Amino acid sequence: EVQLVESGGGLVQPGGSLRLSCTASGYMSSTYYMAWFRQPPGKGLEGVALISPYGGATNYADSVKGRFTISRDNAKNTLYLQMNSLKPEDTARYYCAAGSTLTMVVANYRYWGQGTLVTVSS
Amino acid sequence: HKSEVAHRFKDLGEENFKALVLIAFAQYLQQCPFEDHVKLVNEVTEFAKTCVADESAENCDKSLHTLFGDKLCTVTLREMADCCAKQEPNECFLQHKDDNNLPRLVRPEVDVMCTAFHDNEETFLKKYLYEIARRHPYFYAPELLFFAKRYKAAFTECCACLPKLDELRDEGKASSAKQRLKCASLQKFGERAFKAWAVARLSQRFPKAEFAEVSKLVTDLTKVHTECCHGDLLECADDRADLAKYICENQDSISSKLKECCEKPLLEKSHCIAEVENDEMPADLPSLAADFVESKDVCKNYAEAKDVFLGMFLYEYARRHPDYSVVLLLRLAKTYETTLEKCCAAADPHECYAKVFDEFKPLVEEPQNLIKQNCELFEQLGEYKFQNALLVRYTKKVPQVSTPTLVEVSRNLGKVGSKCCKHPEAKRMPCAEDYLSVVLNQLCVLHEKTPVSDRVTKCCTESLVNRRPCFSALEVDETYVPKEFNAETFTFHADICTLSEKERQIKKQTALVELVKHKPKATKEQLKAVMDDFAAFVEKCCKADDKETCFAEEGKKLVAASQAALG
Repeated sequence: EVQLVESGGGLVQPGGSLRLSCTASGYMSSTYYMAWFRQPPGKGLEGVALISPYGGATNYADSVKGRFTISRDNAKNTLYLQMNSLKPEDTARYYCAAGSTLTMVVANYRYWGQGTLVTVSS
Repeated sequence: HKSEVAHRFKDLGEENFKALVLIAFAQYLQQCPFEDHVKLVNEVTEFAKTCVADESAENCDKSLHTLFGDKLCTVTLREMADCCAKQEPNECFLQHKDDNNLPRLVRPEVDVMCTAFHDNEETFLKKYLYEIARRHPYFYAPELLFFAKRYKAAFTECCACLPKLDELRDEGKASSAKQRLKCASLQKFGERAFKAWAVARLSQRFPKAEFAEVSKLVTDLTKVHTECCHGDLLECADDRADLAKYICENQDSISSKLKECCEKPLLEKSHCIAEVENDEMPADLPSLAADFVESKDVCKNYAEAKDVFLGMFLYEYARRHPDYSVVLLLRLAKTYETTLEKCCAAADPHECYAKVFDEFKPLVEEPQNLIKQNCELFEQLGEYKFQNALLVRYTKKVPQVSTPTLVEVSRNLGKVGSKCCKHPEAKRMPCAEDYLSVVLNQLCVLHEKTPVSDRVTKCCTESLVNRRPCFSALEVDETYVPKEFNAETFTFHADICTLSEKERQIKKQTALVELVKHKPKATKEQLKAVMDDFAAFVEKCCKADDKETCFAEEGKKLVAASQAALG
């Protein structure tokens, strides 16, 4: 099956950093358009960052532009999310998604992760 | 599964197996009575049952090519025999099958066909399978099993009315020619080129699906066609039936178009999926350039897998461009691969790759402007007159070719015009590709049977992608010695006014050809002058009171004058 696995998440000082990783398993894992989605407490999913199969195209939510970067190894089969200048705002469960498009819609991604939690507070 | 026969008998079911087995026998032993094939199939069937009952029971273990190979060798070949000594442990059986030698089926009168279909039905349908297969030995078995259902259907409703039986024959001729091109194409160009073809095809049909879902399909689709070309032929029906099965279950990650198709019975569903309409192409795709041209990672990305990267580049172009022909997409991919190879061992490789779309442009506009020029011309002239403008084109290009052949191409081609210029600009290049490929397929098979120009041959066995362009490349033949004047071939009679439109045209076109051969110099304005003077000659003499004296008399006045316009 096409498994996704996330990690890197925890507690972190406002102003600090975290680098999430998603490892991808299954046929043609490298090929898919891949995304980060976050779910802030008591809300729905929302797109943080998106990345094309070879990383030549990236979208970001405005919330995080200038602070976050999205990268993929491909050989590794691992997707990254480098988080900087964290704010308590950003305290959400984070999730990995794989699909066919560079779109920010929950319905259009076929495969999802279990989700790693990121808390930001001092 | 020890017993293959029983693995197939179980999955396919008895009716399908018998039909499939009959097709295989019919395809191999073409000139061979219905009553023979029937006998062999009954001996196999009965033997398959004994393997369903007991895998242990003997010769169940033996391979189908052996088992089927065994029964073909049962049955003297005065009428290819040497392979039969031993079932090959086929490549002798195939390439030992002619594409072109049997009397064209003459339909029995409709009341007689109806009585028989009611009276036996099973024999009447079996005979169909039998006749189309011997006549057409490269037809996909699965589609055939369905054409027969669409036979049995016509007769049950019709028995006013069977123009539809004539249409079924026309579709069969096509779905025949295409399978032979596909089988040949895999054998000459390998499984790789075919996998690429299939990518392009399916990613146009399903731009929504993921590149991993396409890729999976392409592997299964290539398996089926590799078997149906090998000809074991029960596996394909089995394996194609497993594709439809699969696709039905995974519509949602493939196409929103498959709903209506995946409710239909097992035989019909498979045909529908292959004819099913392309899905709405997705929103929020990046530009093609950003992964493939803009990235400074191409070479490294291409290197980790060359084939997946190329396959992805093709899939992306295809979802983006349903309008583009599958052959254009393949040429563009070839160009990209070529570029990457020269560019990757280069200083500043990104600078060499960067200007790569500058190369795709000429390849995309060649066919498009070509399509337009010809759709414009079709739209002013209409079917017949357009046919005529093509007869002058192609006989100027390859005069050495035989007139009845020239008048068969140009009429088919003008019929393509009327089947593709009907469609909006979007769907022309796919539709054109579709129809033209049969016509260049049959044309190049004939040229080898009876070759007349070297240039045609080169085009007839360059890369499949190269050939429509290669024929388009052909210029006017400027070494051709004008054929001799001949009076009887420029002499007309009373009969043409009575004849049917069809007959008339071919007669008038056959003349046109022979005119160009005799005067290949004359400009299209000089030759408009003659076909105008001819038009006037025919309508006058058709109203005249003594037709024949008018034809005879005016004929000499016309010809006298027209040669006077050699100069």
